[PDB]
Amino acid sequence: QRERELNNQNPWTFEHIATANMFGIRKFLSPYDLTQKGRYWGKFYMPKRV
Amino acid sequence: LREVVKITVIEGRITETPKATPDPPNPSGQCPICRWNLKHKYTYEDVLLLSQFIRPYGGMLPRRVTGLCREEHRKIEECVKMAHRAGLLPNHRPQLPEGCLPKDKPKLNRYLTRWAPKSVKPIYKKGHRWNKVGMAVGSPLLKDNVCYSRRPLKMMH
Amino acid sequence: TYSSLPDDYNCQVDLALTADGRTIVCYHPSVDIPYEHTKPIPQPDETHEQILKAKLEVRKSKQLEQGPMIEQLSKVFYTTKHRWYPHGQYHNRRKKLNPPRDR
Amino acid sequence: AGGQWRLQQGLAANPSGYGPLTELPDWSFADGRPAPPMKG
Amino acid sequence: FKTKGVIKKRCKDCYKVKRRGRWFILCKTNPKHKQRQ
Amino acid sequence: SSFSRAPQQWATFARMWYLLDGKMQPPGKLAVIASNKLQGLNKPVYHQLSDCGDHVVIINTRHIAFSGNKWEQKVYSSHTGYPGGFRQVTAAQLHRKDPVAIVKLAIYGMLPKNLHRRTMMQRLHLFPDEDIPEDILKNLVEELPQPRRVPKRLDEYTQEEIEAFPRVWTPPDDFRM
Amino acid sequence: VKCTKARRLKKRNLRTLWINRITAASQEHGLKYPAFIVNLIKCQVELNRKVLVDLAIYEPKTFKSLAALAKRRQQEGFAAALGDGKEPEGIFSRVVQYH
Amino acid sequence: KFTKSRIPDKVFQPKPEDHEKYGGDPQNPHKLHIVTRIRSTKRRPYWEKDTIKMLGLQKAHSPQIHKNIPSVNAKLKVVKHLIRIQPLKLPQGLPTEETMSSTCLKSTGELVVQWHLKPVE
Amino acid sequence: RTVSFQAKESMIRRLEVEAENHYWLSM
Amino acid sequence: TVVNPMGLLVEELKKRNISAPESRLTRQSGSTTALPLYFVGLYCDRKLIAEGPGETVLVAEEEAARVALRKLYGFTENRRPWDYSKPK
Amino acid sequence: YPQGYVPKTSLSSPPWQEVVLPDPVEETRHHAEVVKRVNELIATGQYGRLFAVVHFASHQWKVTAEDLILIENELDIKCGERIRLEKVLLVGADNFTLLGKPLLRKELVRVEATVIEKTESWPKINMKFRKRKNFRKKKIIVNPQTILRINTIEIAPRL
Ligand code: FES
Ligand SMILES: [Mg+2]
Ligand SMILES: [Mg+2]
Ligand SMILES: [Zn+2]
Repeated sequence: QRERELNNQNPWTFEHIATANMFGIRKFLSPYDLTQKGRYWGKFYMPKRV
Repeated sequence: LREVVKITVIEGRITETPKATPDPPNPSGQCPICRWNLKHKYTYEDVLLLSQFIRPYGGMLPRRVTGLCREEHRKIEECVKMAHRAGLLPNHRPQLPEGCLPKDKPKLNRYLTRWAPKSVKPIYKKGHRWNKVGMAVGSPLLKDNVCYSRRPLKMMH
Repeated sequence: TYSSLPDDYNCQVDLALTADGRTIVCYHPSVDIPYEHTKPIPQPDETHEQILKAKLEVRKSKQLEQGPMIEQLSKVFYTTKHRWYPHGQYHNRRKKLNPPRDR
Repeated sequence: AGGQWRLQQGLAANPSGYGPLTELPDWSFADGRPAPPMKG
Repeated sequence: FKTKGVIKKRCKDCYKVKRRGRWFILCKTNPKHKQRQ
Repeated sequence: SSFSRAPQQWATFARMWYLLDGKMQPPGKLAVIASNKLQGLNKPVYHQLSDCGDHVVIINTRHIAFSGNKWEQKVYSSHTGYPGGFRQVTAAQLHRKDPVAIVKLAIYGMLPKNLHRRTMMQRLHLFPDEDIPEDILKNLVEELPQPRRVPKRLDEYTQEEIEAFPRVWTPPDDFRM
Repeated sequence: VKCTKARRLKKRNLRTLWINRITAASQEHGLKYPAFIVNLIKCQVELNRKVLVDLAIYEPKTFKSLAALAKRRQQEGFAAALGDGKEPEGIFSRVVQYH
Repeated sequence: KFTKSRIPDKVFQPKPEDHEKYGGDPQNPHKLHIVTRIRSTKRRPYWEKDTIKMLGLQKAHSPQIHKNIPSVNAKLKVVKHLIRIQPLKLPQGLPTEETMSSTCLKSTGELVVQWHLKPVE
Repeated sequence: RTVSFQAKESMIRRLEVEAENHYWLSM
Repeated sequence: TVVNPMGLLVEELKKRNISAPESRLTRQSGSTTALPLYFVGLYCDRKLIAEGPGETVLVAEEEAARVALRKLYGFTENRRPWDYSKPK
Repeated sequence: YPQGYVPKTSLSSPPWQEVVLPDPVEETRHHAEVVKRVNELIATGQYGRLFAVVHFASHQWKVTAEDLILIENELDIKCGERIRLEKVLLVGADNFTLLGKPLLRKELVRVEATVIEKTESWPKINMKFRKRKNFRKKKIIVNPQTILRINTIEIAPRL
């Protein structure tokens, strides 16, 4: 998991977009989403999501 | 290449074999595919490359003889199936054991055929726009081939 | 042979830039059809009426009825039967007597 | 079409923006007298 | 032939094949072990 | 240029006869070309109210080819209109009964869904094999390039071409082969 | 109400007619519609779609010149991208500056 | 609850690579902003609607000149996602009374003081 | 609903424009 | 209004000491149908002088005769427009 | 066999065929020769009718002598008064054409037009759809119009 985050080649990440309110995205996001960073949705955990 | 001759007395005679073209462009390649820079540049249409790994009756040669790696052995095997199903190997047809003739049923022209036509069932409920059932074209094993299109190839038709 | 399009069908194309670089000059003379690329006229055997009459030959029952006639017409002109049927008098009286004409 | 290319060249993305094509006068009298400035 | 969601080898002699678009385990010793997907 | 009024109009809106060879061709690619000519979408003077379509002759429709397993997976459905009159036939079965049906149906779907589609289908001429009526041959103006380039079989390759391709690997002497 | 809404729709339908007619004309010379339009723009030629149709129907020899110019500029772009910038710019790829 | 958002300060602290990418010196900062509205305030919260009118960006794709001072920047950060911010550049210097009527704002972000509509020659 | 190729790019293009907006508000 | 344009054309070319034109079929479409298009070109010394369209070969050839006569009397459709400019 | 050599296969080469552009030096010599030939044609008056593409008002018009144009606005010119159209993007003849980048120089092309009629459009009905539409919630738009006759298109040997 840690290795995936370091070597990720995608410039954009859920955390940066969510925290900075880029695109006006927080209109469609829950307050808890900032903490989760897209890994957790409801009661489900997405391992492939960095 | 050795051939067995019978007479009972039976013996095998070894014959000289055609030699590979010397000086591969990319020496130090393990697989014969990479010693010629063909990793992602062959498809079912390339009979000249595919034919070299095929027995006279259309079977694939064992990996330990060809020397191919597993990744490329599977690609060659799948490409050969698609080549056979496309009627591109008319001289590697199955041997007819005895008192057997070709089916004589007319041949449908097909290419890029993933599965054997015998065992593929018809799609009776095709589905609407978003539940459309896809007709598979090509092989997943060749998903890494070099693509000259703006977007990736459409496998599901 | 600088043009990127073949010169053998429509016209020869010569594209040039003026020394200043602010105009593009195109010289396009037409290509004439070579004599060797033509056929002799079939002199042995004509008004378009004659061609029409042979296609619409009157063979059965002298003048054919609407049905058989319309099917004959449809095949000759590669149309459907529906085109050939008349219309009522509402539509016929709506048609303009003097439609506008451009040149 | 061509909006991004025009922007790279320093031009207006829309050919109707700033340039000779729009901003120059569209006509003048045959005698040579300049035409009154266009309202746009 | 029992058709099962997940196919599992049941004995040493059981072997696996891909016939007519499905996976089969066939056992020569015990025909009970024959399965289809 | 310099023509009289009527001859110029006749030339501009005259209809052309094109030939397509369908041997080893996907029907859809054939349909795209034919549907283009039938509508008249190949002309700069095209208008939906002008009826400027052309004649398309397609031959060897018996020898079309499908990618993938479409022969066994693509199903054509029809209903007679009576209870129990629903029929579903695979592509191979439909091809066996009528060699020309597959090409016609692909083109039919591609044409606009209006009344003029029926007229356009009159201008489409489909022949299962190379044989053409003499009159249709005389009308022909041009043949169109095949949309799909047909891969060559091993026997077709010349001896010189085989030598040009390198022998990638060498079989060992001690092999049955 | 239909007449008023049709006034806006008429303009859009005419543009669709022009694009179809331009595609037909350009395809005769072997060029797709996007290649014809963009590469003419890259030559600083600002003919609009309405006028391009008039030239195709009534000035076929001029329209062939435009097709050759568009294909000519397109080929220069292909070489330029492979050039990496070391190669000098194409003859028809030069831009006339204004100030 | 959808509420006004406070961005962490780290977002607006640039990196050395950023200066190379955008070609801006961290010293001698630019003075005036060129801001254009490129998105709609419909379906956006009312506070974003308010600032867009305060900043003069009611019409889209029409540039407005603003001061590069912290108070203005605070308002711009509220609507950062609905606008494009471009540094105003003066290749030939500030316009004077003589050249005030001959200016033109180019798409590059440069305010030229002489606009001729003639080939460069 | 799988997200289209064109839809994904257009969002990225907008993100880059806003990403630059961060830089110009930092001085 | 001139009938028999081919006869006139023949006389004119004789005056110019030009050989009699030879009619040939340049382009052809849908001959066996009821809507055929024919292009007939008049060839002199294997050189094309005029080409005309027609519904039938005779009509096309007759039209080609008029295309030639237009280009001989300098009345081509693309001829220089009449000059009304002169105040003199 | 050189390094990085791939035997010919379906995917070895790109589908497109690379084209070789002529060397710049020879092309420029030919370009000048082509320009010189066309200039002589203009100089010797070897052309017939000319057609030009002109940007007037907000639109482009394919124009030829004796043509009529309708402009959907008032122009401030008296009827019968001659005008010069100054934005020409293209001037064409049977055998040659000149393209501006984007506009041709005044030295090359002079297009003259005359105002033939100043008029108004026919009444155009503008009726929106609304609750309780009614028949009288209607507007008539009438716009001033100008009709221009193109008089001449002239070229000079100034390439
Ligand atoms: S291609 Fe190199 S291991 Fe097979
Ligand atoms: Mg529109
Ligand atoms: Mg109301
Ligand atoms: Zn068992």
